[PDB]
Amino acid sequence: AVTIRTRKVISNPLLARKQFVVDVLHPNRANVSKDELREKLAEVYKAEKDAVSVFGFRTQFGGGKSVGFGLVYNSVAEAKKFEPTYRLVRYGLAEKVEKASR
Amino acid sequence: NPADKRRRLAKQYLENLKSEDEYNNFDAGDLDKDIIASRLKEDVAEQQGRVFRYFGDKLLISEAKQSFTRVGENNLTCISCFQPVRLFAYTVSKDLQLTKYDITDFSKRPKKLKYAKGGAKYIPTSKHEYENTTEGHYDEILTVAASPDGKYVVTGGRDRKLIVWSTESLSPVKVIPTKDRRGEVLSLAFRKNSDQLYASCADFKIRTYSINQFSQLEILYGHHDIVEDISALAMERCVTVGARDRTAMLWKIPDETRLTFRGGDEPQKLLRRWMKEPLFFCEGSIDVVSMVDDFHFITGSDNGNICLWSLAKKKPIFTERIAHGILPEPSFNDISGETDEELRKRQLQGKKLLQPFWITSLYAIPYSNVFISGSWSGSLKVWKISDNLRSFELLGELSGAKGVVTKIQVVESGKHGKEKFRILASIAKEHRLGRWIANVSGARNGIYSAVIDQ
Amino acid sequence: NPKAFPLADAALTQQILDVVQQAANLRQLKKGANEATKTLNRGISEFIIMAADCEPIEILLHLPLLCEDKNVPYVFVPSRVALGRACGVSRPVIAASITTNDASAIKTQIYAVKDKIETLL
Amino acid sequence: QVLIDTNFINFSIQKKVDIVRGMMDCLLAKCNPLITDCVMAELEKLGPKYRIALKLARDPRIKRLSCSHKGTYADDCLVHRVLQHKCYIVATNDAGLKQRIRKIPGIPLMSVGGHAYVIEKLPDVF
Amino acid sequence: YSTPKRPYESSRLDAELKLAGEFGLKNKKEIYRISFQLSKIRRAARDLLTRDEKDPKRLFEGNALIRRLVRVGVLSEDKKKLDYVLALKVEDFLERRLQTQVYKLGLAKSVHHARVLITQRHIAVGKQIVNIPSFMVRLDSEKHIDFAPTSPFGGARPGRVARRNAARKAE
Amino acid sequence: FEDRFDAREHKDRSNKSRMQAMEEYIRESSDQPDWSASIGADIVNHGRGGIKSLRDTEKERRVTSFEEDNFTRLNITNKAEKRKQKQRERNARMNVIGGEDFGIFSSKRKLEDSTSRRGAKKTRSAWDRAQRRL
Amino acid sequence: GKRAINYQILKNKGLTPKRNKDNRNSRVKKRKKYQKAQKKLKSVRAVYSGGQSGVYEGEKTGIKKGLTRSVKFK
RNA sequence: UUGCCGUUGCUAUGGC
Ligand SMILES: [Zn+2]
Repeated sequence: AVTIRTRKVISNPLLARKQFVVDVLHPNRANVSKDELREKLAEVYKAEKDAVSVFGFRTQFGGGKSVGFGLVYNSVAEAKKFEPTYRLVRYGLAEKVEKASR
Repeated sequence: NPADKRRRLAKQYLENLKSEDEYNNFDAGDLDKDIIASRLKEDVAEQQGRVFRYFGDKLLISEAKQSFTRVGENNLTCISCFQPVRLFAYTVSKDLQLTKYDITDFSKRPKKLKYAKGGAKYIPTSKHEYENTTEGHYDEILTVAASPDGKYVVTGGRDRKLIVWSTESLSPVKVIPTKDRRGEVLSLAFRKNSDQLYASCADFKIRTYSINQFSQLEILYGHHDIVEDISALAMERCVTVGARDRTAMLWKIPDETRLTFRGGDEPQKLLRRWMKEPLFFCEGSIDVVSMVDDFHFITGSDNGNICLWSLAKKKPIFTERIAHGILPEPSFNDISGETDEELRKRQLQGKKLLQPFWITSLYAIPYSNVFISGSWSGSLKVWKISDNLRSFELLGELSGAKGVVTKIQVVESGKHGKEKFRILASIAKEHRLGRWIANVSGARNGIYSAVIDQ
Repeated sequence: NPKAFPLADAALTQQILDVVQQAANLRQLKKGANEATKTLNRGISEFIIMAADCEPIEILLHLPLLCEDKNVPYVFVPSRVALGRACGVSRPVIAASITTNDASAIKTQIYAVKDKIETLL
Repeated sequence: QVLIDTNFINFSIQKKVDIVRGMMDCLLAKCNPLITDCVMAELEKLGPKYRIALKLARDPRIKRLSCSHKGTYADDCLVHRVLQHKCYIVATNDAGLKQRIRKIPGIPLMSVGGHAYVIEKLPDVF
Repeated sequence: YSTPKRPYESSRLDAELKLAGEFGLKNKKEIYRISFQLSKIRRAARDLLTRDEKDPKRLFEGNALIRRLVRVGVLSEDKKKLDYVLALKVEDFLERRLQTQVYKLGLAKSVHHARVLITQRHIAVGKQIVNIPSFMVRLDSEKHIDFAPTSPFGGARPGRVARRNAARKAE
Repeated sequence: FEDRFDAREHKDRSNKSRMQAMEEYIRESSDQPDWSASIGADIVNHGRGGIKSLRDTEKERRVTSFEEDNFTRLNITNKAEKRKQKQRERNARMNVIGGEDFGIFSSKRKLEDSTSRRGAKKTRSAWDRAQRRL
Repeated sequence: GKRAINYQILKNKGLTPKRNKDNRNSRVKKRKKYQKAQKKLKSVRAVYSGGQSGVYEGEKTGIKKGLTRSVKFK
């Protein structure tokens, strides 16, 4: 059973966003399991599962803890506006390939 | 003078480091971080709460309604209580039984509701340290802890298990073993208004759990003897005390760092301090804690000390040397075996082998001005801490509790200026860890409740 | 001079009880009066701690004669209850013994306590 | 603790090494230097040319033993009292005494070489 | 590290024989490394003795040196003098390593059993599994050397040999 | 003549004089505790590195504070890492023994010259030293 | 149809003497030359083995009334 | 008001 801890929750009205640091705790598990972590984050906060996102995962030595960077949006459309395209390729729906020449 | 030169050179050093009040006094980085402080959320859990309940001299002391409800369980060990924002209490014994009480009928003795008794039936069929997932206690339940929300009680003892029982039925919902051979739990404390438990296990270890997720958060290491007591408040700090290493540590649990506080009273300098014009001495083992607020706490020792410690001083702020008396010396008909009283008196060596009572229970009411100490002197003591927070002082005594006090905690009633509390104290005739206790002087295994007023 | 003569004061008592607790964790402590006299006549003992307040006193005063015979330091702690609590068992003990070991991780501490109680004695 | 003899003292003064400070920065340990009464007898018998060496051997930091034999043969006295006990460093520069001492086992040997003292049969010098 | 002056004298060979046999060392490089940095330590303490009392260097670097030597654990709490740093030596330093300490605490039956426990990761001081044998445990990490909870000598699930034998005996 | 804006003289240096012996004495006589870690959490590569030194855990705490503070991972920037990580870990395994660095005892740097013996409060008058005492 | 190479052409250990299993590990060699050394030490000195084990049976090896193994002075 | 047992109160105590 994974365990979740949010810390230092601030609000960004300019980016319509709420951001925090994510202490993810998995004793006798491998690692963070980021999609399941987005599920757990989207249910501890409000619904917006295609508007919650995590990117900066570092597991400490020997496992157990990992610190990530969590940012949760309202309004999935403006989340699609404000998130970068590589994270949208990683998690959500966007896929535009670069033209392979030279 | 070498220490004078050390102090002088350290002062010059700090002056030089400063080298490398006006009308304008504003610093850009400080005010930017204060803008981020105005931007952030969650001013809820992390209150550095000071002492906001100044009521020590206010309430009455000497005429409490003291009911010592004796129960038929050998050597009660712990007491857990609960208040929402009807009140239940919990006791547990060395006879492997948990017992639920109702306590909310305030003017009278508590009411038994439900047993939950483990026994020899719950010994595991493996003797293997990770299939310890049975549903009951087979050895020596040492501590209970009620949830701050009241869905669960969680208990554990020398069978190295944490069994979490439901409140409404006293049923084991989940079993979490501590996965090693010496992993006996000795103290449990929820952080206040939460679902997070801090257990202190004799592996020099502190385990943390989230109870409603059935998960373990963090194991944190660092004491040097068994972590005999634990204490927590609404902050994610914690305060533990290991027994014989004579240090109390407090843990930033997310950072996994600590502040250590050693003791350090010596009878040489103490008897010289009295010699400038006396039966007091060094320290055995720091035993019990309770975090009074988020800047101070208090420790109960093995030589009867009660000490008051701040968050900003390694050495303690205040001591109180003898807090429950010195024990009655062993009789001349039970020391020597000679015939004459002169030689049987010579076998007492005067005052050299008088040992003090050791405080085996201490409870600070959270953020309040008053704490309660208990041992087998027969009389609980009530002390209030002065409003400048650099001393405490004995208010009164509660003399209706014959036996060892294995647990003290209080139950609140009344509003902001008019209040009444019932002090529960588990009374046994045997210390909560080993036996060690002779001269059982009229003790009974009961619950000493007192109703204090105003 | 009482019968339980070379008693320790409070600082030496706590030094003794701390190394007793560590030897009990390291399986280097034989606790109890007849186990102590067994290990004393066997010769595997570095110093013996007797508690000077048990209900008779000659019950352990038999041991100073044995220690004197075999030249072993002996010291009197003034609490059998604290001695048992340091020994780590759930009862008071009246005598305990630190057995000799050279694959022992507390040999310096045991030797320092031996020197202190021998200059006392 | 280091037993000195006369040519070690003479070579110390000829190379301008202090006795206890040269011993300390040779061994990186605290040294107790010992002048036996036969080494002292030999320094006194060396005459009034060696007054500087004699009153540098007269030093309160250099402790001194009391040999109990007839005659003042320091090489015999040093060899006997070192092969009796094996708790001694021998500081010497005699070739014959150096060969005797390094033939008897377990005895470290110190000697003035260059501008500081050297030590050979002590296996823990760094 | 650095090689000694006369590396092949018979006292040095019997010295290294006793050290490597009594502490389970693999070669001469363990002794030479720990003795090289001990040489630096007490070559510094020699200069701290050759300067005088009430020298600032002596006062501050002396109590700094003896306090961090006490916290490494090679020096006891009561000898807070600076000549004990000169009396210090090499096996006082390699009694502090984790192989020696595992054997002395009795989790292993010899120093070689301790070395293979450490390199097979059954030993964890504090939180982290330590896996190299020459670790130099400190006076606060002295009492949390225990079996790792990820290991069958702790309380964990038994290894591949035990479970394969159990399966084949179940067949 | 005229003024010229000098950030090197109103910049916080505080490091020319930061000596570890003085800082250790201040930590000894500090009378407030020191934020030490739970004891296993500060060793680094299962013991393949050291424990970690006090300056290294201070620098690690600073990096994680800046890290969480503006949401950015630091990187593997080649020139700075080939200098600092390799030279730092090699002098760590040289001089850091058991979580304690002994490099300073092997280093010529005068204590009283730079970090003690005050320069502003030099008191070069009998009257000024008399008023500085009284 | 793949004529694979074999061990003597692969590792090329041409014509070596017979060597030692204890030499294949640097640690086990010093474990077994220290056991040899401390078995030789019982021959030269007399080693304190740990005192009297059980009942004193006797000297078990002989008593010489002519030999005196004590260091005379000068 | 309890594992027994006694005084019990018409509720409090004290021996294992
Ligand atoms: Zn002579």
